[PDB]
Amino acid sequence: DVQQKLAELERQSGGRLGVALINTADNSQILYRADERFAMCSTSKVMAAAAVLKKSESEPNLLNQRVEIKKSDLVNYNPIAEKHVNGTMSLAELSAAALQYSDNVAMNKLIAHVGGPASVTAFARQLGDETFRLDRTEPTLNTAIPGDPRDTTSPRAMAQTLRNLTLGKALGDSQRAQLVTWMKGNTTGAASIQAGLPASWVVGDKTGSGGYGTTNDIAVIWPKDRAPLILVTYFTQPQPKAESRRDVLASAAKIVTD
Ligand SMILES: O=CN1C[C@H](NOS(=O)(=O)O)CC[C@H]1C(=O)NNC(=O)C1CNC1
Repeated sequence: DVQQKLAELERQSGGRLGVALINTADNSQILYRADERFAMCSTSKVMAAAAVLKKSESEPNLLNQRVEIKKSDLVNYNPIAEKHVNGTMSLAELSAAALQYSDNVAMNKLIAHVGGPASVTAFARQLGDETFRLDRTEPTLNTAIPGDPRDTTSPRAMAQTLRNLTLGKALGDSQRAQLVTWMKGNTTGAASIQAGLPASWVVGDKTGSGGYGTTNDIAVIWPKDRAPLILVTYFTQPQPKAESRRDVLASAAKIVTD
């Protein structure tokens, strides 16, 4: 029944929908095109920030290390970094900016610190994720051309990895809580997965959008007096200049939580 609802939502939208939900109360999953590749876009910022968190486990004060911001660093979307031109920002400030305001400059500094996009992929292979891959920097990683395997993952792999990072033992206890704290304090996700959930629920999410009307959101949801949920909703359209469809993500969220 839930599978037929998710199918009808896709058919009526004319796009391609990717859903993976993990319920920790019974360890069950709800999957739709869960092994198909979808372009992550901005969502990829969770894996870049976590890579820096894992690095900081063995290097002392890393989130304190400062990084120079120049005007030539700036690209299409940098709401926080553009306030720091010819100043510095710590790796904590950049992590918080990438995750909570979706600053592409912050993400690029996080990518460059660990060694580049292939070095973020290497961090994903360390955790047991063999589908994730990062190839380019922001914003070119958002091109989301159908067929292109660059900067993609599957809904199943991301859901699994998100659980390991935010609830499981993939990072240290302090590092885990920090990511949770960052994702919970996001400002960008009110119209996406959150919109199809009850208002009172605590949510930590990372949104994303790009070419071909690609509309994305990955989330860990903590309902009061319940066990938490992990949800990945990835959507993409056939037309190159298609507008976003966040409402499809909210609708998919509702179908799978009630
Ligand atoms: O996916 C993440 N981002 C960063 C930014 N924030 O996305 S958000 O949707 O999570 O708020 C805006 C959309 C998207 C982005 O950078 N814009 N899209 C592009 O690919 C631009 C580069 N020329 C088109």
